[PDB]
Amino acid sequence: MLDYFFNPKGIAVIGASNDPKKLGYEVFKNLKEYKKGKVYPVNIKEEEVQGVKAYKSVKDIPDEIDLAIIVVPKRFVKDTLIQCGEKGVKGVVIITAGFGETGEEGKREEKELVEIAHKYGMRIIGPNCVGIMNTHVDLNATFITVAKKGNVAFISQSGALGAGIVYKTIKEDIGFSKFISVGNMADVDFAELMEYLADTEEDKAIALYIEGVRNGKKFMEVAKRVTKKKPIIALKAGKKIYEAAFKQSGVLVANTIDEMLSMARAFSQPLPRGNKVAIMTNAGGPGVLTADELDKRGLKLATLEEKTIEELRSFLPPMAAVKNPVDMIASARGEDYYRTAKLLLQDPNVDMLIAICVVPTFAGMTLTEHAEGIIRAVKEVNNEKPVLAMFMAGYVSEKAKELLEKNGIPTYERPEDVASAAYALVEQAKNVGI
Amino acid sequence: MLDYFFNPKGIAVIGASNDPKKLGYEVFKNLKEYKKGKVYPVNIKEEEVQGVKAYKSVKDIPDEIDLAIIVVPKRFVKDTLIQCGEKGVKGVVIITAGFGETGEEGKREEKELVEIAHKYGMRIIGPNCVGIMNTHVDLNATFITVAKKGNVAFISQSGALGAGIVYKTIKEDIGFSKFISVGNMADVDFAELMEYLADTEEDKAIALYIEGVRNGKKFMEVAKRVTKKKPIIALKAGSWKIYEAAFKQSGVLVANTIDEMLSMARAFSQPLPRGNKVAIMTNAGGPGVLTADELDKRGLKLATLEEKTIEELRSFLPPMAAVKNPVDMIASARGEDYYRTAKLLLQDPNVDMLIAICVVPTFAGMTLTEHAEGIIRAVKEVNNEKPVLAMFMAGYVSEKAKELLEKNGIPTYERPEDVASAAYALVEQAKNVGI
Repeated sequence: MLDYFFNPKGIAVIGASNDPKKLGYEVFKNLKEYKKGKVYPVNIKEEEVQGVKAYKSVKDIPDEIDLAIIVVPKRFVKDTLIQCGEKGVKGVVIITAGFGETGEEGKREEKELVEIAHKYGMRIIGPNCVGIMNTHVDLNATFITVAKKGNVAFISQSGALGAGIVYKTIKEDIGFSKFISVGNMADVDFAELMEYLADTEEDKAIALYIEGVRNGKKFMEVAKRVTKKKPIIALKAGKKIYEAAFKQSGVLVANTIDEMLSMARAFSQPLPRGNKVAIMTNAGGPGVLTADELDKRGLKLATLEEKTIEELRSFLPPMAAVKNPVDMIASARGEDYYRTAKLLLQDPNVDMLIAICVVPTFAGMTLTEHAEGIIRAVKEVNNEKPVLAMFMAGYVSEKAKELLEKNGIPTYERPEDVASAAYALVEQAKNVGI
Repeated sequence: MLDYFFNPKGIAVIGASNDPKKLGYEVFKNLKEYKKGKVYPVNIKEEEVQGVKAYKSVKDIPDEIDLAIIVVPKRFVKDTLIQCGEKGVKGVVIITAGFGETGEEGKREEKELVEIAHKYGMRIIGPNCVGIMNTHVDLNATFITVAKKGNVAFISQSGALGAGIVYKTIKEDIGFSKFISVGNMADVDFAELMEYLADTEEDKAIALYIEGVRNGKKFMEVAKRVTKKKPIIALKAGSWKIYEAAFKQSGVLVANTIDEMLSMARAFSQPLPRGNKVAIMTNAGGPGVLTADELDKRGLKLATLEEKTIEELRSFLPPMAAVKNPVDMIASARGEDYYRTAKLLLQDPNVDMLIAICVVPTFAGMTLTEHAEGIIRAVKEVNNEKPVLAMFMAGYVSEKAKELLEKNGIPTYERPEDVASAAYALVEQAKNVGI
């Protein structure tokens, strides 16, 4: 329905300037990288933006524009919008503020903007927003730094928090498939966006930061139906009607930014059947905290097969715990992670595997050895069981994490985080049936 | 007492090795950075270790030894301990495992080790420990990288968690004054450590990762006293119910996650608040509401500002700016705006604590550190002793601002829940000392 926003043919950036102080600049700079479609800048008093000829108006571009990014002064917004409708623009992202967020006067002008859009069948994003992203095709209709590639579709009403989180995720080596700053959310709301995402491929899940929805009703209707295809994690600021309601619709509820992100990242793995989890770790402490976290999430530990318990016993250190949680001694090597993962992934009583590793820097072991063990094991068994990882830590575990993430395994650095993902995985699963 | 552990004049590393695959190798390697005292490598078949003259036995060392690290194979730990005894060593860190964690037989050997120590007047940390650190004097008697410098003393009953947290803090740019892996904790325990740490000056707070104490009675009474001088934050893994209540009565603050433990502990770089009324200043609404929520469920309350202060805020801030309980300067907030607002909030008689929240802007030609500078400049001016906490976002974009704030004693967080935990720890400790 809105594929012209994320997969636009020809896009127009109304207000592109070569001034380092005006948003018009950056926004165009970032679209200087979208090759999947043609982009044209628009500036009233400049026939060259930043290495490319500029058009006086949106109605002069010799080619066709289905996407318009309005990023000029507020007073020119109304007219600008009218120009787009006339050129046959399909979707418009208004970056400019000074409307509904300022009061009734602003809201009225705002309402007038929508009414104009509707006449041309156009749809508006914003206004007073940061824009939209689509990492899949290098599409970054925003004035901030692009987020890394990813399979999570993030939507939030808070532009400031929206950038802070992109900044967060980047450094945390985790991205988004598409980014959406709705701003005042005058037209295209959560609902319509939710339905569009559902049938998309690159959007494995939907993370939302909500301050207040418009159609408290229509929203759930759309959520209850979308959860059947792909999960929705929502973070609600301000302070149960939303909560319980969210629950019944099948949307996962997050209480912190990290919960929203953790839970949403986990859908890079296949869905689980039961909540019987198997913990493998080279460190007791980390295992204890995790199990404890999983136990706060309502999950449980799988009871291994005697044959399983006896196998681990033969190659692991005598003091190693090979029962409920499998504690490999700190001496566990790549081979040890590989076998243990393989053996636990094969145990019919195990639904989910959580691989915990404090990356050792002694005894000749490499920084990626343990991750590699896991990855190889996942490849060999080659079934469809969710594998989640938690490598500590800091710079020491980054290479391990980067390797794991690259091989589709969501790896976390906090006990509470991997647990949240696990929780989110079991919950979603039973929203689909199994 | 217990000082020769963190400020030794002569260290003997028994088991120092040239083989990179052995723990003794990393321990001596790490101690090469320790110059506030001499470090001697003791190895049975080595003339030199890592370029340093080595001794066959700790007895042959001409100089005085007050600290030894035993990192040899299990079957030699006994005799090595006795040698340290004859040599006159004060404290011993036994890195080696194979004792009371392996069973009843290991326990008995363990007890004998302690018995030997008491005979020679020695104290033993461990065995089965990762070691100890004193970052203040570049002392890293461990087989892992040294944590960054800091004023939080961290005691962990889990060595693996200890290492993982050290790596965590390093990247997050937070450090520890001292680090103590107690491993089996046969001799020196939490209580004795808390007694010693109660009087140092570098340790502003004590963070604890507890699996369980031996003398719960001694622990609580020691904690009760120490918690009057400086705070103790415990993360208890797992009995568990009664433990939390016991911590509470002794003035011990409880953390339920690693991040909370760390966030709460390193907040004592600031003064204790005279009340629980906090002022929130921010350049982003979202981060502010989340932070307000987090503080609320934590029991903290938002202060009510004076009209005079509200009026001046309204004079230089944008039109759609919030100047009530939470002060929301707009996204256009510049360093100057942060400076003025912080000064004004810190001067309001109803503000007991100030939380500065800043999403770092990369537009309007502002710098990556001006807002922080503005915070810093204000605190330095009013010069009262109201605690100031910062929450900056984020990722790479906020790194320089954080480094600069931390460099001025302002704890800086990246999470609404983290700054709230810190805010909570400051008020609770004020309670304890009675304020």
